[PDB]
Amino acid sequence: PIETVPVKLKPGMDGPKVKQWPLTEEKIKALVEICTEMEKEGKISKIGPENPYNTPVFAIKKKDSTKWRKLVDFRELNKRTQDFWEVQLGIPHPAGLKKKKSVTVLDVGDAYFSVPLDEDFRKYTAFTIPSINNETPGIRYQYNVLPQGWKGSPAIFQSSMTKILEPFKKQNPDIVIYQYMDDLYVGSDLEIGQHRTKIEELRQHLLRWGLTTPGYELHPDKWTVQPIVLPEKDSWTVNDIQKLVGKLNWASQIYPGIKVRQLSKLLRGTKALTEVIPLTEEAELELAENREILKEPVHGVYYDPSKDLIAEIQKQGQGQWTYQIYQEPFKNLKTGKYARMRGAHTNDVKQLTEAVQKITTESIVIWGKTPKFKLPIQKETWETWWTEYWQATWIPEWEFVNTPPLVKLWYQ
Amino acid sequence: MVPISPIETVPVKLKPGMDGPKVKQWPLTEEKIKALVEICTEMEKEGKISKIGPENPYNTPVFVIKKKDSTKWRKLIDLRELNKRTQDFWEVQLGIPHPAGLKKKKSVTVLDVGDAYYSVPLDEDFRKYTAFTIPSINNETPGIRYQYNVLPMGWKGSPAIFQSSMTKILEPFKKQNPDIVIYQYMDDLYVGSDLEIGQHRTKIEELRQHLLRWGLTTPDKKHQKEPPFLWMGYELHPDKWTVQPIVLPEKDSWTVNDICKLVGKLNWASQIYPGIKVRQLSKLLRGTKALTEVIPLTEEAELELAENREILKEPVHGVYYDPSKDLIAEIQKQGQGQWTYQIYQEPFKNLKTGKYARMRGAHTNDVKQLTEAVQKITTESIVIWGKTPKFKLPIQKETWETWWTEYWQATWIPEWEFVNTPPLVKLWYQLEKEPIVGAETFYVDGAANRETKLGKAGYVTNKGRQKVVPLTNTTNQKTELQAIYLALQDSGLEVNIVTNSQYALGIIQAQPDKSESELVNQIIEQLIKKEKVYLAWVPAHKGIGGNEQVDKLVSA
DNA sequence: CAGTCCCTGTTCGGGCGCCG
DNA sequence: TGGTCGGCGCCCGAACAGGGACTG
Ligand SMILES: Nc1ncnc2c1ncn2[C@H]1C[C@H](O)[C@@H](COP(=O)(O)OP(=O)(O)OP(=O)(O)O)O1
Ligand SMILES: OC[C@H]1O[C@@](CO)(O[C@H]2O[C@H](CO)[C@@H](O)[C@H](O)[C@H]2O)[C@@H](O)[C@@H]1O
Ligand SMILES: [Mg+2]
Ligand SMILES: [Mg+2]
Repeated sequence: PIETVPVKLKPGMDGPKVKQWPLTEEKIKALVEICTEMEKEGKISKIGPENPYNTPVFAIKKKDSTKWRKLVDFRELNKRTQDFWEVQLGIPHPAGLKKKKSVTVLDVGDAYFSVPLDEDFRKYTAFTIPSINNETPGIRYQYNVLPQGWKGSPAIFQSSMTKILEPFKKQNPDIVIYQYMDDLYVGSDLEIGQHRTKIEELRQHLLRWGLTTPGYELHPDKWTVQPIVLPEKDSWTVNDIQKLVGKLNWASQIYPGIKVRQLSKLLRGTKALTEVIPLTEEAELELAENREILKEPVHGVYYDPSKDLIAEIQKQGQGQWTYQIYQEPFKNLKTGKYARMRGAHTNDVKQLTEAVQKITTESIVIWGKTPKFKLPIQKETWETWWTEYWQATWIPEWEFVNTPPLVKLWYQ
Repeated sequence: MVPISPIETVPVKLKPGMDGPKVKQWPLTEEKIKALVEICTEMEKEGKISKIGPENPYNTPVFVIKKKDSTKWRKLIDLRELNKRTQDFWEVQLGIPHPAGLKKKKSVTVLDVGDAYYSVPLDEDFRKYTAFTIPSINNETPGIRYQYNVLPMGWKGSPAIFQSSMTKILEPFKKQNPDIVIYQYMDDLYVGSDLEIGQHRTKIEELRQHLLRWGLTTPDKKHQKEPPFLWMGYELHPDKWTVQPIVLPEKDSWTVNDICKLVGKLNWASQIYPGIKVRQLSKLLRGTKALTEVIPLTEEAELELAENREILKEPVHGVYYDPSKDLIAEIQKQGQGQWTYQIYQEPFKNLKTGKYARMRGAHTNDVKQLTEAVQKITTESIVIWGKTPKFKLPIQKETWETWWTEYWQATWIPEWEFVNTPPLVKLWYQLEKEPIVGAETFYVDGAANRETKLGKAGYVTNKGRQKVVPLTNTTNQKTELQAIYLALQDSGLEVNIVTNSQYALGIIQAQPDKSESELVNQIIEQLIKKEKVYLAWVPAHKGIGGNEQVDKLVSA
């Protein structure tokens, strides 16, 4: 008997209609068990084909969890609700969260099940559960409460949430707390043990409101960037200088102060690639000045809240991956490298999956947004395997690129 | 309450601001007219149909087709205009069951619902839109107007409503009988238990009573107590299954429509018959105008069709699924981007077979295509069995390792082992990571005039070797490839090549072994003959070395 | 600095096969 | 006679997206 906030789609936009993809027997068993209990508790109820909207569903295990978590791919719905959770009931972003020595992430998704959902909106949360070998037709449901992974859930529940919070905010005025979808980011500057302890306190506070909390610990101050770097060589072949000029010329789209004139002079002839070329003093100084510029920041790179984040990833080999986050081309808000992630040297898709997750997490902490990924993989290769390695409760937007690397500019 | 209500109906609105169908009836031949009138009058006694006064201002055509393998006729109401204006549904039929999915069962019963569409009530408010006008032997007698009281064949909401309604009815019985397997596909029900045959039939009849309660009738005529069962186009035996026999047209002269039927049958056959190849038969269908047009068979499509027919000569069968044993998929390269595979558990006892022939990309190699086939098999397996088979692949472990570690795209194959069945899949050539000492360095470039389509391709080298060649009806891209082809032709077994063409460098670095472009194929031919090739890229128009000089030559 | 042209790759709707 | 519905599969060709290189 709680009031239901009415919700509407962005004007001129119909509800999501997205086919359910095939699921493994292990995932289907988990979903059937999860949905049976949710139906019994009234969180969801069965629906007919007259509802014309569907959203994909699947199950994940969070890192080390071993316990299945239902996960709905609400990206299409969230795009059609978009104006609602931005222009009205949204959450501000604590610019200080990235500065805290430790940040823990908690899954508060269960809380959303408390609140009910606008009766007119429930038609849009429909999801079908498939059957192995199509023994049965699809078993369709819809949500009677606030669904996990929908972007209206944290907004509708923000009023309820802040009240549950405010006692703990007032006992610790220095602890920063941020809410992104199903997750609560809790950032303290405390020492490790005190930090973990304060997390238990915020757990109990959630407990006396009837919310269960089954955490991820970050260290955003450790986070660093990956500068463009130029090789150090005792001797330079013609091929080496040709590589260097190509990298510097591309880099000049980012740092306009890069100059290749004196380095180009070294390759005036028509020379064998392996011929050793002594550097002149003028080129040594031009190269020195260049290395310094690349240490510097790009002029006038600042985050813009209106514009979308874009993430680009490159596979550098040997378990190493490089990424750039930006909004405008060549104005990069961050650039980084990942190495020796899970699956290194055996599984590219597991590694790319881990990379997408880590990059999305940083964007949530730094900017409270998730970027759109340009993924260096074939669409069919990614779609076949990615869910197998996914351990997060959100799902970013992605697209697929096929661009081979004419210059290894980012790694070295 | 003139008409009784039987089971939970499904609300069905029209599309907003739109109104019911009106369109005049077909000039139906009197022979057809006889069949409809008898059945339609019978419906009214049951309550399936009701008469309507002209207060119902809706007319939609109607027609009838003979039931295949029966004397009976099927009564179809065309609703193309009503579909257009009826609300959209979400289809609940997510695919087709495959017999290879089925586990072995001691007792199997297949039963068919009778008048299944007609046994499901249509939405009361929506009933008005059904209206159609009956025909007479002459045009003098008007004929009665009728509105369906139940689902009508030919609507676009009929299958999903029936399937969803059928599942709801079955669900209580399934919950009381957790160990019975019911494959529900439309109105056909497959029931399997490990109960002994007498006890199984008790459940079967007990299930029949349950369906009767909702007005669903299972006639004995379509009841299938005894093997071999006929189910989804397959013949089911206690330990094996096979497709119901496939007849391939014998025509001496083939039209276009002929090849389509042929091709589509051979695709159906390839789910069990290993090694079916449709490549050359499909080549005949590319870029043709008339479905009626006659087309002659090449000696390629003929040889293909010959061995395809011979594969069908011997009977083959698949087995059933044993969850205890592993799933194994083995793949063979069939040439010309054709791949076949077998999925099995016991060696030589196949669950099913299949083929992957899709040509993807203008330039590709066998390793990419094998990766595509592995993905197609993996998704197909997850649908049928919910797990990924172990793979036996005709590619050396080191070949795969060299490809995936070096490729710039993320790529992966699930757990697999090498099978030494030729032809093995390999990389035909490898580009060097570093420049080759003592190998001649070819600076290559080409340019072409957008208007004239004239161009030059040429090279310059550190030894002083030079060439420029004029070309006609070309493009900038084509001349950049040509320059590289020239450097490869005119070089020794080891060569360094410097290009500024990102286009060409991208094609060649992906190690293609086949291409749509003949020019790329020739470049491949040369790459294979070399011992060492180093390709390097520099930016154009930067005053670099040989690149500047060759740029001047080809620009001229 | 737009506007093309190449070239590639995706998507989508057509035909057929198969199942109700 | 020619004519309906949904599902899945294949192979096709056309229509569309978008990224570089070059033209003014
Ligand atoms: N050619 C078709 N066009 C439209 N709907 C069809 C067609 N064939 C089958 N269906 C639908 C309607 C049927 O009610 C349902 C089942 O098919 P089917 O079993 O062959 O007929 P039926 O169940 O109505 O009669 P019966 O039980 O005596 O065989 O699937
Ligand atoms: O990965 C491509 C796949 O996306 C689908 C299926 O889930 O769409 C989801 O992912 C897209 C890309 O991030 C979103 O833009 C979209 O809104 C979301 O539903 C597919 O239809 C598409 O083939
Ligand atoms: Mg029937
Ligand atoms: Mg050129």
